[PDB]
Amino acid sequence: PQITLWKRPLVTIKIGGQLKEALLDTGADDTVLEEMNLPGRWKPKMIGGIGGFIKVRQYDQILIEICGHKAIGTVLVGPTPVNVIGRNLLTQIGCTLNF
Amino acid sequence: PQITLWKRPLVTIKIGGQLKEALLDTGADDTVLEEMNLPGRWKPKMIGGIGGFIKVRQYDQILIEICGHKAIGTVLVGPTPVNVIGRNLLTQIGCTLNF
Ligand SMILES: CCOP(=O)(COc1ccc(C[C@H](NC(=O)O[C@H]2CO[C@H]3OCC[C@H]32)[C@H](O)CN(C[C@@H](C)CC)S(=O)(=O)c2ccc(OC)cc2)cc1)OCC
Repeated sequence: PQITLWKRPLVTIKIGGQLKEALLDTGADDTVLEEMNLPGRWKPKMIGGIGGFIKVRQYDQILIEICGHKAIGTVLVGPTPVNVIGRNLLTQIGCTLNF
Repeated sequence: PQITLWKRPLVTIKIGGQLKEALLDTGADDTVLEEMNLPGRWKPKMIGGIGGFIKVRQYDQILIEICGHKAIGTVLVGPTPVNVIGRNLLTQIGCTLNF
C-alpha cells in the first residue's frame, strides 16, 4: 500500500502475541516499543533523540508483523513516549520513501 | 525518486541560500534543524522528543528546497542531534511511504 503523511503514519503491529499501534519512522535507526514484559534475555542500552537519552532493554531476533508483513530483528523496550518502527524492520517489509 | 531505508534517508537541502544535509523523518511532525542563522522574526517554542523537550526558534513560511523539491513552511531551529525534515514539509514535496 501507499501511506500519505498528512497524519502520523500509525499502523497495527503484532509482537509477542499482542497487537499494538506503532509509527512507521524513517528517522528511527532502530525500533523502540512501549514497556512490555517480553520473554527471554536482554541487554541494557541507551538511545538518544531530541531531548536526550533514555534507558531501554534490547531484545534480539524478535518477530513482528506490520500490516501483514513479517519481520525479525532487534526491538528496544523502554519508557518511550511512542512506539516507532525503525529502519531495521522497515527495510524487511520493503518500505520506501517516494516523491 | 524512490529511497530505500538500508541507510539513513539523508538528502541535501537548501535553506537561507545555504546547503545542508537532513534526514527524511516520517516520525517527526515538524522540521527541526541544528543551530543556524536565518533572517526574519522568530518566536520561541518548545518541542518534545524521545528524551524530553528542547527550546527552539520557530521560523514560519521559510523557503526550503528538499532534494530538488521546493517547500515553504515552518522550520524549527535548535539543539537537535540531526537536521530532520518532518511531515509538515514531506507532504509539500509529495512524499509517501510505500511497501
Ligand atoms: C517528552 C515529549 O513527549 P512527546 O509525546 C514525544 O513523542 C515522540 C518522540 C520521538 C518520535 C520519533 C522521532 N521524532 C521526533 O523527535 O519528532 C519531533 C519533531 O517533530 C515532532 O514530532 C514528534 C516529536 C517531535 C524521530 O522520528 C526518530 N528519532 C531520532 C531522530 C530525532 C533522528 C536522531 S528518536 O525517536 O529519538 C530515535 C533515536 C534512536 C533510535 O535507534 C537507535 C530510534 C528512534 C516521535 C514522537 O511530544 C511530542 C509529540
